[PDB]
Amino acid sequence: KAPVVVPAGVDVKINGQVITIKGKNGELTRTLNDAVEVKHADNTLTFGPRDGYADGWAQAGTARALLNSMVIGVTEGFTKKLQLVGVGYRAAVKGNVINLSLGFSHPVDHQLPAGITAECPTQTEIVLKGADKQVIGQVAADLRAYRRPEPYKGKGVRYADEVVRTK
Amino acid sequence: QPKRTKFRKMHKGRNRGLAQGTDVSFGSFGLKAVGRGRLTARQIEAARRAMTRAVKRQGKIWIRVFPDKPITEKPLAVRMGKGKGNVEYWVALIQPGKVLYEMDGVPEELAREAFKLAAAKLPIKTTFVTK
Amino acid sequence: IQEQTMLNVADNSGARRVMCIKVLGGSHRRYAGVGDIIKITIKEAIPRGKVKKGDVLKAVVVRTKKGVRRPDGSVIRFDGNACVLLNNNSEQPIGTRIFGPVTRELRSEKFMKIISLAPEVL
RNA sequence: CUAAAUGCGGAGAGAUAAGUGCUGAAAGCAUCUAAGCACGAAACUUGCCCCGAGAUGAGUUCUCCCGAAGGAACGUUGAAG
RNA sequence: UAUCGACGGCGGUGUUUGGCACCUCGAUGUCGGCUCAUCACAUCCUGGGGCUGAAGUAGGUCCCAAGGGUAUGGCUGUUC
RNA sequence: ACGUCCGUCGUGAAGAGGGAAACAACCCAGACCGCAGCUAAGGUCCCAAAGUCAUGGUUAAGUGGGAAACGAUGUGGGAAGGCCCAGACAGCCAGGAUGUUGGCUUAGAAGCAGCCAUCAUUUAAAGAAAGCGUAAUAGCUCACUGGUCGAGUCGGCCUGC
Repeated sequence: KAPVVVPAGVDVKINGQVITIKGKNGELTRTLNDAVEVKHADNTLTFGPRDGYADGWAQAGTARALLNSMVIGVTEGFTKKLQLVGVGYRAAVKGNVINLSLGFSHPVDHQLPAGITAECPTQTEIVLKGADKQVIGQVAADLRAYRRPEPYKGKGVRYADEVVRTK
Repeated sequence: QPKRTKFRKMHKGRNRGLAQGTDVSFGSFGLKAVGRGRLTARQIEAARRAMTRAVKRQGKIWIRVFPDKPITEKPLAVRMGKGKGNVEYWVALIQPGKVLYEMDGVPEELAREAFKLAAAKLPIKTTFVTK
Repeated sequence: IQEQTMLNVADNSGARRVMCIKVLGGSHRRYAGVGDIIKITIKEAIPRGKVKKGDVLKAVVVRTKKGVRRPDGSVIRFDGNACVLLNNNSEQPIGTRIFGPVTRELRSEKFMKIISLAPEVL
């Protein structure tokens, strides 16, 4: 059993195998069904199976993590700061598709997963904030993915790449 | 393979020889090998030269078992000529519980790393013994 | 046009006839069309001045017997065959003047210097 | 009829490998995994074209014999053989 | 230890060769080619990758891949 | 070379029946007729006739059967050395120095190609230095010590799959 205290600005309710967390940023519903009973105490969320088998603890580590992740994502949320760079031809990054990359004719794009905001001001910094984590971390990773020289041209010579400043 | 020697024809020479270490005092250490096996003179040199080239710290390294069992081969057709002595030179007979290399040394083992290097040259799983 | 064929010269390098050897960038059962550069070895020419009769050089086919169809639907056919010798200088005739007409697709898109010396264009 | 003749012959979508990453344990650190998850090959399935009920799930449809609501045979010719 | 890589040791394949005669010599006439029909993969370029004596460039070696394409002559009956 | 010639075993011989999927030799067990009962081979959940039978355990691989020289903190079990709650052994934080770029050698090597030494200094610790790294330096770790962390940790031998 690994008791997990909940912040003063966090309210979680559990009904069966469904656990919903409420707060300011928003709400997140997740399901945890295994050989364990997850109950919520007036001041702490408890998680403790009956057996102590390896597979029983492995699921206990991820569970506590997922829960802790749902808490921060409602109090602070998820947001990644990215910046574009280019020595020569300025890469015009739009909310739709980036253009003039390294001087290439056709633009490079990537479908925006889930529903997160990626407002990019006319400057060098951009922001990709959202509710889900596996989403805000993917869209930010893919944004750099395409910025990666496809041809057999090593780095160093091609600085043009929009890397993420902070995680 | 019925144990052999010579009293026949002279073959190649010994790829071994350098006993190494000083023999002014006789000890009772060693490196036993679990399992019987035939080791050729060449492989014996590689293993011996392996540890000796590592135990530069000191000496007292010795070997008790030596190759004394020849083995002939026969390349080509067949019908005239028992067997000649080629690459297959003398071979030593190791017993399931026989000590090969023993180094006169008090608990300061700096050759265990050497015996390990040699233990990877002879075809047989050997074990380190203190007694 | 295939290998071991005899075609006439169009330039004035001192050569009269030419014996087609093979084509550059073409592996087929004997072939050498107009516009395709092919290494050859002239037969009749001036054995002096500069070893001509016997040497192997490169040339570009200009006219052939085979009839080629145009976008309109009409086919054009010539008498024999002709070619123009070229030197090492990336696509450059060795002679001074060229005799005989030329095609259109052999101008703009491809050669721009050979047309400047072309006294006729069909 | 043919030919050295002419007209026509996708893109895209989905799932993976190598590999690139996310979240996250076993080792409260770390980690692409071990459960889960986002992407990722001219190859895979399909799409498309051709053959095809002796495809044993060996089909279907309507109408034709249920005392008559047709059909086989026949005659003159083939965009048929 | 970044191509090359001796001595020695340990293996895989069986395309090569020598070849222990239970199978066929009451006989599946011989090599190679040719022509014709049917059923597969330990590959050179291109494509995707590993190592690098891979700084870059240009190369070396190795893995993967058939998708397409392997269409020709002179001497010799000759097969390589 | 699809042997000559010995040895052991086993079959073809003179062998049922029967299982092993099929089978010359592996296991068990030996033929009159018709018939009754009970056992052996083997099988016993269903087709299939016979218990989805008893006690205990393992594997989880569906392994259920080719598989090797070689590698492995996948996991379980056992023995043995050292360090352990008068703050260490490992984490985290910061040091890790001075003569000296030790001498020699080397185009260059100044802890870290190689050749020999390996002392001294300030001092809680700091080897003229165990590794990565440079053309050579530089840079980054370790050894050693302090603070914090507060607990199982570390080297090693053997056995099962």
